[PDB]
Amino acid sequence: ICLQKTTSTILKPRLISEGVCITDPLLAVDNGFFAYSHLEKIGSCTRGIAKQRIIGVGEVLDRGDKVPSMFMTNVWTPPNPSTIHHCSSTYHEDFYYTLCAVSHVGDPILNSTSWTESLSLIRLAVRPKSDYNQKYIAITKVERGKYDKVMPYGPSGIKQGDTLYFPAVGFLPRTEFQYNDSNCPIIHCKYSKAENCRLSMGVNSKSHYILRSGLLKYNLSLIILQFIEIADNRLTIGSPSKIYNSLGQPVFYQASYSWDTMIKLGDVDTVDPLRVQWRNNSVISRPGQSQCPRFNVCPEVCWEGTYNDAFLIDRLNWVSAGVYLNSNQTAENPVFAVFKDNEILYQVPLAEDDTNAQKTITDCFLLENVIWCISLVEIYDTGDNVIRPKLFAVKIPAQCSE
Amino acid sequence: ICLQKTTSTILKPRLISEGVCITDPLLAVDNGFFAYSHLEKIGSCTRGIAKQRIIGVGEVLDRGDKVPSMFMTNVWTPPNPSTIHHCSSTYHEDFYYTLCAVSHVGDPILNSTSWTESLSLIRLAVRPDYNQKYIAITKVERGKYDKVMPYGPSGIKQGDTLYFPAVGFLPRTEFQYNDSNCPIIHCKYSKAENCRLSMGVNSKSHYILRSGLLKYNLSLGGDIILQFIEIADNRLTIGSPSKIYNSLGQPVFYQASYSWDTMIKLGDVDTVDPLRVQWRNNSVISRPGQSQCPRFNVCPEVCWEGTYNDAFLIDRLNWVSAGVYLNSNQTAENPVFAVFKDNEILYQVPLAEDDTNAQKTITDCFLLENVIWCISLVEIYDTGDNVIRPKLFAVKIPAQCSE
Ligand SMILES: *[C@@H]1O[C@H](CO)[C@@H](O[C@@H]2O[C@H](CO)[C@@H](O)[C@H](O)[C@H]2NC(C)=O)[C@H](O)[C@H]1NC(C)=O
Ligand SMILES: *[C@@H]1O[C@H](CO)[C@@H](O)[C@H](O)[C@H]1NC(C)=O
Ligand SMILES: *[C@@H]1O[C@H](CO)[C@@H](O)[C@H](O)[C@H]1NC(C)=O
Ligand SMILES: *[C@@H]1O[C@H](CO)[C@@H](O)[C@H](O)[C@H]1NC(C)=O
Ligand SMILES: *[C@@H]1O[C@H](CO)[C@@H](O)[C@H](O)[C@H]1NC(C)=O
Repeated sequence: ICLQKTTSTILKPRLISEGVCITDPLLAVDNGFFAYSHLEKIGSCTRGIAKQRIIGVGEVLDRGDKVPSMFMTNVWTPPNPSTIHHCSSTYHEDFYYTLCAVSHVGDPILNSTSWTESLSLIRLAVRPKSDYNQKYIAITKVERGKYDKVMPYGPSGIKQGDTLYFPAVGFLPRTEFQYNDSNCPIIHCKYSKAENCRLSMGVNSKSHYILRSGLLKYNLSLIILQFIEIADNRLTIGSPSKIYNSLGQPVFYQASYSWDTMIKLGDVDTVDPLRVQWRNNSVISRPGQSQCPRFNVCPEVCWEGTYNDAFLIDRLNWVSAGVYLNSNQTAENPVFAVFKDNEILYQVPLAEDDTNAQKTITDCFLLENVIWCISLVEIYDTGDNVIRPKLFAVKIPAQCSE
Repeated sequence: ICLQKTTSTILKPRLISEGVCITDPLLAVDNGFFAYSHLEKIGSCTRGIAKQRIIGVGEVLDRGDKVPSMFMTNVWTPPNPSTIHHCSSTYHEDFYYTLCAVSHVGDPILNSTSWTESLSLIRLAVRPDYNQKYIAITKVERGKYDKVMPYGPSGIKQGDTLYFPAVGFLPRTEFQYNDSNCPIIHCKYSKAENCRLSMGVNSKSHYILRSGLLKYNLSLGGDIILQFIEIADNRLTIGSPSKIYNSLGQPVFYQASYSWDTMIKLGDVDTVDPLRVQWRNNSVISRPGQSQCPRFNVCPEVCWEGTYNDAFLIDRLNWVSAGVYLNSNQTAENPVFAVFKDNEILYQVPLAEDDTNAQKTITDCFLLENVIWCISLVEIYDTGDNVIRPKLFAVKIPAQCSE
């Protein structure tokens, strides 16, 4: 692995795959296998009617070209696509377990007061055999502490033994939320007031719940899910997030849907309860809107941002890789970057300038002992009004050659 | 490759993956890629209405287990599955092209008087209009023949010229046959004219069937054309589902034995225009049959009956070939993978239990990591259930004749 800053486009991404939009996408990659999901909506990606959800699993293989390829092996379609939301998948023992939420009022985040917190599970098999292939589970027993209702809320989690750990969130009513507004860091911020951080824990300032991210534990040995909650350090609103394991040490990514826009990732120290030692990263941020744009550090009352995760290639030098959007206040300019917290080593755009691309999921691995990365980017066609997930594969160079 | 007869099951097959039946299956395998097709019928496989027809291509790959696997990459469903019939596929330059017949009166073979000849082509890209192109073929040159049609699972390429297995429907009023050539030398009960009446479906069928090729040339890309090629008189047998394929750089032909000549019909093609095959005088491998033409029959009788059970030439110098055959004189059952010679079965392995019923078998072989592997589509039945499902067995051909 190259560890040297250069402006050379040594990276070469290779794309590897009527009136509708393909949205709410999922990507997990583990030990040769992968899981993906999306929602086919007819019309507006934010408000369109649902056409069909799919969840699939498959294998990650190379051909003679020693380039990874997606090969779907197992696919499930729910008989109603209007009801499945916020799927998260973790891989254990030749099976991929996709934990979804069920709703009759739409997205549990936006009509959150009204949602009876129904969960479920879909286990699909990475290699099908002619219920091994496909099992559904209506989860009924959930342990969530003070939280009024919990929910998975991220693309992928991890296994530890027979215990899965999905990225999840808890909706704690803000009457019971414990926060000293003295801790809200407005020391250098002329504009910031004290209570923003607390009002920044929900969708509205007058949202009824706050959101706190964490994990959902599922111990296969024993079936019951246990909500775990994220540590106070660097506390921001419950957001789509992802736990994954690199080099045998687990790492957490939280998307930055509120004022703290610099990227939130770092090694998890403990998993019960969830403590992450966040990186002091000063180069990778997120595109916001008018109120909380890229690189903002001052506590304001906003909910806005896009999930653009990254993945840790080298621990000792902490080199990491992800697709980020190089736009302040807009979803334009997708870019694949390999970076260090105070420095960006090298990059390559993945589109043209006005290209709009809202979300990016990124998992990396060894293909024949070469470090490759698969990135899902929610790119739009130039005419637009359609979001189509596009999968780029990118080899991480070992030399810093020409 | 082993070349020593043994009763040892050194062969080890590995299966490699609402109210319906999966019938009329297709398999082609070429240079790492594969084509498959089937018809999903609701109910009786013979008389059932059809739900879906899938024409797919994909890649044949191994994982860490060094075993081949199917990986679908491109799939097409026609908007009406009641109208598509007898597809055959050939692979050229990153495109797999499948040639189908179109009918509004059902299977052209069984209602040939009422069938207008309509032909269509589907090209699928094996690594995705590049992905999927349809063509309604309008220009066909068929010589004396009243109507032609593809009739087999796969054919071969030569340059930009594809060669699909096909059949021609020549009305028997224009068929020229000296019944003196009908070989009844040793055959007590066998009359002279059977061979002639044996060239159709009925004795009183209005057409006969003659197998051959359809030639499509890419080089002359303008417009659409298709030229029927008939087959050499030697070992003439009714036009039947057949397959041309290339092994070791020489093309080989397999014709199914749907009439009295029940011993297997295969061998190297000498020429391609017009179609001459030097058939093997093969004495160990025959085809299950109904009462009139039981397996191992060699006497000319008036029958039309048999199952397509092809073989593949693993080794030309010793003519070692591999195929699945049905071990049943008068029933379709007892599917058994065999590797065999002209006058000797070398070694075998059953692929199911004794009553297991398996109507059809397609067999293509290749090198996976420089080892001789074979894929066999076997159209088997799920135990008690009537419905048929195609099952794909992968079988490694041993080089040593070990334990
Ligand atoms: C397929 O079509 C081409 C037509 O271009 C045939 O070969 C060419 O024929 C044209 C004249 O029709 C010549 O200009 C070229 O020199 C020919 N190229 C050759 C012979 O290589 C081609 O032979 C046809 N294939 C078959 C099997 O008939
Ligand atoms: C899962 O349950 C078994 C059953 O007693 C237990 O031994 C194991 O520790 C559990 N896994 C955990 C708690 O992570
Ligand atoms: C985005 O915001 C930061 C901080 O306010 C600023 O440095 C940067 O220049 C802004 N974007 C552009 C395009 O100038
Ligand atoms: C043959 O075609 C005729 C006339 O179109 C039709 O009535 C009959 O059902 C067909 N026979 C079949 C499909 O066996
Ligand atoms: C099938 O027929 C041949 C010769 O007509 C005979 O040798 C063979 O034994 C028959 N099969 C059975 C099961 O008897």
